[PDB]
Amino acid sequence: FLGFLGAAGSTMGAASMTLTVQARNLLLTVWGIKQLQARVLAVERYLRDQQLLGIWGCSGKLICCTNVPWNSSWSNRNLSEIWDNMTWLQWDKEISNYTQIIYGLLEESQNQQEKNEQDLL
Amino acid sequence: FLGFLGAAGSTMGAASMTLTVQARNLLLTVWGIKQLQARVLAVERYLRDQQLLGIWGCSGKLICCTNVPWNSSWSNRNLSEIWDNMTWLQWDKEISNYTQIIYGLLEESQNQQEKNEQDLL
Amino acid sequence: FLGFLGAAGSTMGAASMTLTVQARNLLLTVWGIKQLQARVLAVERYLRDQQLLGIWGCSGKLICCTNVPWNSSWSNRNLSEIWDNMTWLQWDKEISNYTQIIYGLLEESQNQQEKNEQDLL
Amino acid sequence: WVTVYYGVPVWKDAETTLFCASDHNVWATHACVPTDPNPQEIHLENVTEEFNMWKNNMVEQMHTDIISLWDQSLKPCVKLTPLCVTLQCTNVTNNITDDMRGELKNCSFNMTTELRDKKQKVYSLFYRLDVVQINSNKEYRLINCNTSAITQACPKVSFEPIPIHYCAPAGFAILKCKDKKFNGTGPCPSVSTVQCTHGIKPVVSTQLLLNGSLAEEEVMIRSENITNNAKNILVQFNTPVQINCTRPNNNTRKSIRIGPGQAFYATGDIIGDIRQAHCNVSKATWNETLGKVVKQLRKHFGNNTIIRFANSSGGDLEVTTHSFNCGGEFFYCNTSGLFNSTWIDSITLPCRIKQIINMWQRIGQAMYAPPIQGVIRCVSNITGLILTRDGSTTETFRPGGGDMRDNWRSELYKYKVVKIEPLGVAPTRCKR
Amino acid sequence: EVQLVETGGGLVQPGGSLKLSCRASGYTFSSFAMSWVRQAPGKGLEWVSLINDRGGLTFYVDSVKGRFTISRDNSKNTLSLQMHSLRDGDTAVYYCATGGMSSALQSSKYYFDFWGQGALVTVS
Ligand SMILES: *[C@@H]1O[C@H](CO)[C@@H](O[C@@H]2O[C@H](CO)[C@@H](O[C@@H]3O[C@H](CO)[C@@H](O)[C@H](O[C@H]4O[C@H](CO)[C@@H](O)[C@H](O)[C@@H]4O)[C@@H]3O)[C@H](O)[C@H]2NC(C)=O)[C@H](O)[C@H]1NC(C)=O
Ligand SMILES: *[C@@H]1O[C@H](CO)[C@@H](O[C@@H]2O[C@H](CO)[C@@H](O)[C@H](O)[C@H]2NC(C)=O)[C@H](O)[C@H]1NC(C)=O
Ligand SMILES: *[C@@H]1O[C@H](CO)[C@@H](O[C@@H]2O[C@H](CO)[C@@H](O)[C@H](O)[C@H]2NC(C)=O)[C@H](O)[C@H]1NC(C)=O
Ligand SMILES: *[C@@H]1O[C@H](CO)[C@@H](O[C@@H]2O[C@H](CO)[C@@H](O)[C@H](O)[C@H]2NC(C)=O)[C@H](O)[C@H]1NC(C)=O
Ligand SMILES: *[C@@H]1O[C@H](CO)[C@@H](O[C@@H]2O[C@H](CO)[C@@H](O)[C@H](O)[C@H]2NC(C)=O)[C@H](O)[C@H]1NC(C)=O
Ligand SMILES: *[C@@H]1O[C@H](CO)[C@@H](O)[C@H](O)[C@H]1NC(C)=O
Ligand SMILES: *[C@@H]1O[C@H](CO)[C@@H](O)[C@H](O)[C@H]1NC(C)=O
Ligand SMILES: *[C@@H]1O[C@H](CO)[C@@H](O)[C@H](O)[C@H]1NC(C)=O
Ligand SMILES: *[C@@H]1O[C@H](CO)[C@@H](O)[C@H](O)[C@H]1NC(C)=O
Ligand SMILES: *[C@@H]1O[C@H](CO)[C@@H](O)[C@H](O)[C@H]1NC(C)=O
Ligand SMILES: *[C@@H]1O[C@H](CO)[C@@H](O)[C@H](O)[C@H]1NC(C)=O
Ligand SMILES: *[C@@H]1O[C@H](CO)[C@@H](O)[C@H](O)[C@H]1NC(C)=O
Ligand SMILES: *[C@@H]1O[C@H](CO)[C@@H](O)[C@H](O)[C@H]1NC(C)=O
Ligand SMILES: *[C@@H]1O[C@H](CO)[C@@H](O)[C@H](O)[C@H]1NC(C)=O
Ligand SMILES: *[C@@H]1O[C@H](CO)[C@@H](O)[C@H](O)[C@H]1NC(C)=O
Ligand SMILES: *[C@@H]1O[C@H](CO)[C@@H](O)[C@H](O)[C@H]1NC(C)=O
Ligand SMILES: *[C@@H]1O[C@H](CO)[C@@H](O)[C@H](O)[C@H]1NC(C)=O
Ligand SMILES: *[C@@H]1O[C@H](CO)[C@@H](O)[C@H](O)[C@H]1NC(C)=O
Ligand SMILES: *[C@@H]1O[C@H](CO)[C@@H](O)[C@H](O)[C@H]1NC(C)=O
Ligand SMILES: *[C@@H]1O[C@H](CO)[C@@H](O)[C@H](O)[C@H]1NC(C)=O
Ligand SMILES: *[C@@H]1O[C@H](CO)[C@@H](O)[C@H](O)[C@H]1NC(C)=O
Ligand SMILES: *[C@@H]1O[C@H](CO)[C@@H](O)[C@H](O)[C@H]1NC(C)=O
Ligand SMILES: *[C@@H]1O[C@H](CO)[C@@H](O)[C@H](O)[C@H]1NC(C)=O
Ligand SMILES: *[C@@H]1O[C@H](CO)[C@@H](O)[C@H](O)[C@H]1NC(C)=O
Ligand SMILES: *[C@@H]1O[C@H](CO)[C@@H](O)[C@H](O)[C@H]1NC(C)=O
Ligand SMILES: *[C@@H]1O[C@H](CO)[C@@H](O)[C@H](O)[C@H]1NC(C)=O
Ligand SMILES: *[C@@H]1O[C@H](CO)[C@@H](O)[C@H](O)[C@H]1NC(C)=O
Ligand SMILES: *[C@@H]1O[C@H](CO)[C@@H](O)[C@H](O)[C@H]1NC(C)=O
Ligand SMILES: *[C@@H]1O[C@H](CO)[C@@H](O)[C@H](O)[C@H]1NC(C)=O
Ligand SMILES: *[C@@H]1O[C@H](CO)[C@@H](O)[C@H](O)[C@H]1NC(C)=O
Ligand SMILES: *[C@@H]1O[C@H](CO)[C@@H](O)[C@H](O)[C@H]1NC(C)=O
Ligand SMILES: *[C@@H]1O[C@H](CO)[C@@H](O)[C@H](O)[C@H]1NC(C)=O
Repeated sequence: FLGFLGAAGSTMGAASMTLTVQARNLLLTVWGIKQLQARVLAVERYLRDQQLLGIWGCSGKLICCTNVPWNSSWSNRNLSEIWDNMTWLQWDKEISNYTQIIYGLLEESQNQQEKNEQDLL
Repeated sequence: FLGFLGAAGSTMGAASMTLTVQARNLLLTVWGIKQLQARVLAVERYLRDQQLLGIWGCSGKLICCTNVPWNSSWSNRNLSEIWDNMTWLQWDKEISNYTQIIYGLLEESQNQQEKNEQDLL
Repeated sequence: FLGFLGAAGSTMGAASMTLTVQARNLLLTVWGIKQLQARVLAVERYLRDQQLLGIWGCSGKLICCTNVPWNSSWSNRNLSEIWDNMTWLQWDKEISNYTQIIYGLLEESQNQQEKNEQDLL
Repeated sequence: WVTVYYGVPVWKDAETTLFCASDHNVWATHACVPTDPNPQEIHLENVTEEFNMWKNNMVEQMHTDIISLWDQSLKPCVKLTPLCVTLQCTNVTNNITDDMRGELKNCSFNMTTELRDKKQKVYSLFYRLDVVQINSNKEYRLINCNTSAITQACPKVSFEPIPIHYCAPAGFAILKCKDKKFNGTGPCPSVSTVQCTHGIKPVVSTQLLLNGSLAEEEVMIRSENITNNAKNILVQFNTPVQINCTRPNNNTRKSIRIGPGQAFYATGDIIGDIRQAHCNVSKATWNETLGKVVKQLRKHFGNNTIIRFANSSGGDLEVTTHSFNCGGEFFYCNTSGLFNSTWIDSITLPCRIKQIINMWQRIGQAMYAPPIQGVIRCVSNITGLILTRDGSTTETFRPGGGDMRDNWRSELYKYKVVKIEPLGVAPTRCKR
Repeated sequence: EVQLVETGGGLVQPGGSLKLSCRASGYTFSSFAMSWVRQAPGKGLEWVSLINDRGGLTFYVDSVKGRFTISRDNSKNTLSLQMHSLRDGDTAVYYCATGGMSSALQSSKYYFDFWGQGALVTVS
């Protein structure tokens, strides 16, 4: 089918089947420095996202189901609109202002279960 | 016992007990650039293999058991020959032409179970 | 509350609730080389610790419960002293001489269960 | 309810460092990544993206990269410091036509030798634009002597504008707008993702854009603000106009040793007749082309408006003329024969030649262009114009230029660089 | 308007096997989960099996768990149910129905929206 970003205009539930397509595309001394800086940055950006998935308990996954409830104030829409009408670019704009709140909540719930799992052992 | 690559001449099942031995060995401005390029490359190569294990569902493992059947056309041999007679260098030559097919199948089966696991939750 | 290293003077069990605080802080051509070397090193140090957690079976976790027994010769103290009186800086000094022994044991027990888990499948 | 996805096809505008790739150059030689023989392009269905060619930092990057590469290619070459001497000059009158009477000067001077103890008397030909009369009526100095050091370009490095492909680093992507009739700003449909840009030739010129790409259907007028007379108008042709330029003088070159391992390349006597350099533009083609340009200008200025073309305003030769580099020599051609009309064989444009070149718009770094032996003939495509509007029933357009960024903006207008942001969250209906 | 049409044999011996099938039309087949429900000759309804819209997940009632297979083919718009072993207690009308589950990225159902007319199976 289409490769990298081919699903960009597709709906969210049509997309999200192509997650490995995008994940794999994230990987004279003056020209040397410019190229190394570009390569070092690609590595650093990749690792920051991986660390973040790790602290949320989603390490090694592309689709991670969490234990944080959705607040209707973040987006009062049903699943039919979100997954069948909207694209990911549109969604990202709609909930931009709630991203940091959601991220904080994801970290907190992982810390709590990580500890509960120790008490049960 | 022997360290890095010590098991190279050993059979596949004698080897594969030494996986941590090899895994741990993967980690004037002109000399500066040459050394940084070597270090940056070592990091990039390491991360590509880790990403690949991740999309196959083998993150965090050295021995990963998958859900893809073996096609006898890739190598029509039994377990006794593969694990007790052959070395890993010999095996790699024998199935070189099927590596990309196998990798594609591993990615596909992970995508399918990753989705089934969401439907069950 | 306090941020990075804020818990440094806290006891071990008061600390160890702040693990994500510290984990997130680990991330003219001559000035170019100096800065790149600092950035490349930060990446390499991060990855060595992650590889090590991986071979011990603790990938993706901040608190990992293992299957290696504690030898009283490493530190003959009870849990009350270790978790309620001591700080992590004090503890690190107390068991510095046993760190490599413990690390070797952690690798060995993971290799054994990684293999047992294959036989059971 | 909250679920986390990684690998989500989302992006944001971004500014990054792009690297060069390509299939004895001034620019890209071995410090350039070999290209992919089968590069990818992915059409994005249902994607509308906003582009703005006037805010495109790929242009600023290219400008910086070509200047830096230019300098690195002069750095190891011969310094001509010993040449800034008093010259004794007379006129070249041997078989000189009227068109060049007084254009070439025959100058003698006392040059250094391999040995510090000895001097040599040598002579060479210079163009009048390369020298300044001082004081003794035959005494001259080179034009750059009171301004800057001059170096000689190494005569092994060509100036041929071999194309460069710009490629994005991982985590970034280049989006291409394929919408025909795209005027440089606003949204456009028909967006595709590419690994790298097409090959863009770093052709350096003023007034007329040479050897670039063509418009897909019709002549297009692009500007930052079409009603602002302080802004330039870039005109892209949908058909080329062929232009043939030449220096019809059989030159010879001589090497003067000036030091232990260094030599100056001087122009020797001209073989045969001496004639003026010039460029030929087919008249009918130019007239048809200009036809199309006016038809499109009227869309912005009125279809009952009188549109006049006029030659350039006064100022520095580097701006008022059509500058280009061909065959290894720098030409300054007079375009008043192209821009002289109300509304809308061959047209011959006379040209001047210089040896001392101040590149870009810098002061302090001059270069000497070694002469080229034999006769130079160039054939190239005019692919567009840079116009400035002079300004209630009529408008006057004149040739403009000199700011090299306008010559790259015309090729990079289709590209945008974005950053990929693979994480996202959404509600779903599952629970860990 | 949608239709579900059950086909398949209606008379078998105990100890044998039987395949039933259900052709669907009038809706996107691939968008719905499907199931089979039995109607005993003189009693009520019983759920037997459920299959996911993609065909990857199947569920069974314990009484047929080691005997029946539910399968789906989204290219032909059909379901099938393969019975094995067969008991006298399995005599029933077998209804093809649309519904039963959900796809976790859309609203849940947990009810049956459409029913076919049912194949009658008698075990002798
Ligand atoms: C617009 O594009 C056209 C073509 O796409 C381009 O014209 C080309 O210019 C080059 C350089 O002037 C021409 O190549 C030269 O042809 C002469 C013919 O006698 C040769 O002698 C030259 O070789 C000498 O110089 C070389 C420099 O490295 C040496 O390596 C060599 O040994 C010789 O010394 C050289 O081949 C080329 O033929 C034309 N192309 C065509 C089709 O005529 C034009 O210049 C571009 N316009 C602009 C303004 O850039
Ligand atoms: C270098 O010498 C040139 C030539 O004499 C100077 O340029 C002239 O400056 C006068 C100032 O009134 C102008 O009228 C002339 O027309 C200029 N000549 C040319 C050819 O442009 C130049 O300014 C001198 N540079 C410095 C730094 O003194
Ligand atoms: C430029 O001037 C030089 C002299 O400075 C001319 O060269 C001389 O030409 C006469 C003609 O017979 C020769 O006898 C001399 O020996 C030449 N001198 C040298 C140093 O070679 C030269 O021809 C003039 N060039 C032009 C184009 O007029
Ligand atoms: C460019 O070429 C034109 C055409 O040959 C030159 O035009 C001449 O300019 C002088 C200046 O007053 C006029 O008296 C002539 O009548 C003009 N000729 C024509 C045909 O118009 C023009 O000067 C050249 N430009 C430069 C800067 O040299
Ligand atoms: C001037 O423009 C023409 C038209 O674009 C160029 O000729 C084309 O070159 C491409 C190269 O692949 C061919 O596919 C086209 O068929 C050519 N067109 C024609 C009509 O032959 C021409 O090469 C350009 N000249 C220069 C000097 O670049
Ligand atoms: C683009 O929109 C049309 C609208 O019907 C849709 O059918 C098509 O599949 C969309 N493109 C992609 C890649 O889904
Ligand atoms: C949902 O968000 C609002 C503010 O946007 C907050 O007051 C409310 O408590 C949140 N819901 C829950 C369950 O925390
Ligand atoms: C739920 O989906 C229906 C479909 O028409 C839509 O009208 C309704 O507004 C949606 N719910 C919300 C909260 O918007
Ligand atoms: C969302 O998708 C459904 C699918 O039938 C369609 O009917 C509905 O009109 C779509 N809504 C929008 C806003 O496109
Ligand atoms: C996000 O913040 C901007 C700031 O002005 C605001 O305009 C926008 O509406 C906010 N988004 C939402 C979804 O409320
Ligand atoms: C090398 O081959 C011999 C053959 O018997 C075998 O015994 C020996 O163990 C092999 N080497 C290693 C490292 O196993
Ligand atoms: C095994 O490989 C052959 C081709 O090498 C292919 O035709 C066959 O279908 C494969 N087996 C399976 C189960 O796909
Ligand atoms: C299975 O092992 C035996 C051992 O002698 C060998 O002869 C036989 O050829 C093997 N099977 C295959 C498929 O080669
Ligand atoms: C494989 O190992 C077995 C172990 O007994 C041995 O008998 C057999 O000959 C070996 N085959 C080869 C090809 O070395
Ligand atoms: C792999 O491809 C090469 C190409 O010539 C072929 O010779 C070789 O036999 C192939 N390997 C196998 C196992 O078929
Ligand atoms: C510092 O020591 C005092 C001793 O009582 C303790 O109460 C305090 O909480 C300690 N600081 C931190 C950060 O815990
Ligand atoms: C504990 O350590 C001592 C040496 O410090 C060692 O002899 C002893 O065997 C260890 N205990 C166990 C269970 O291995
Ligand atoms: C256990 O805790 C008590 C608390 O007073 C302490 O006295 C005792 O020494 C501890 N055990 C060890 C092994 O030190
Ligand atoms: C350890 O904490 C307990 C808590 O009650 C305290 O009583 C004890 O004195 C502390 N020991 C030391 C050495 O501080
Ligand atoms: C660790 O080794 C040093 C070396 O002198 C020794 O002094 C120290 O006591 C050792 N630590 C322990 C806990 O035994
Ligand atoms: C002019 O050209 C002719 C061509 O042969 C040549 O003989 C003559 O000497 C030239 N005149 C001068 C002054 O060089
Ligand atoms: C050279 O020709 C120009 C033309 O105007 C004249 O003014 C100048 O005096 C001539 N020079 C000599 C040295 O004859
Ligand atoms: C070269 O130096 C001599 C020294 O007397 C001088 O006469 C002569 O004019 C100089 N040559 C030139 C061209 O200035
Ligand atoms: C370019 O197209 C956009 C599309 O809306 C338009 O707004 C803009 O004014 C156009 N540019 C000019 C110079 O008219
Ligand atoms: C275009 O130039 C005119 C000239 O004054 C100015 O008023 C107008 O605001 C400019 N357009 C924009 C978009 O700023
Ligand atoms: C330009 O046209 C004139 C007309 O005679 C011709 O002589 C001349 O050679 C042409 N120049 C070029 C570069 O073709
Ligand atoms: C340029 O030269 C070509 C032949 O190389 C000729 O056909 C063409 O007409 C010339 N163009 C002009 C404007 O003379
Ligand atoms: C340009 O084309 C127009 C079309 O009517 C014609 O009248 C005019 O004379 C042409 N100009 C030249 C220079 O051929
Ligand atoms: C200019 O062209 C437009 C195109 O629709 C036309 O409506 C308008 O009347 C024309 N103006 C004149 C002065 O003819
Ligand atoms: C433009 O044409 C006029 C005609 O009088 C001439 O005087 C002027 O110098 C020309 N300008 C240029 C830059 O050639
Ligand atoms: C400009 O057009 C006028 C019209 O009479 C003509 O006389 C003049 O020579 C033209 N100028 C040039 C430079 O061709
Ligand atoms: C230049 O003159 C030399 C003298 O023999 C001749 O061989 C050469 O071909 C001439 N060059 C050209 C381009 O005519």
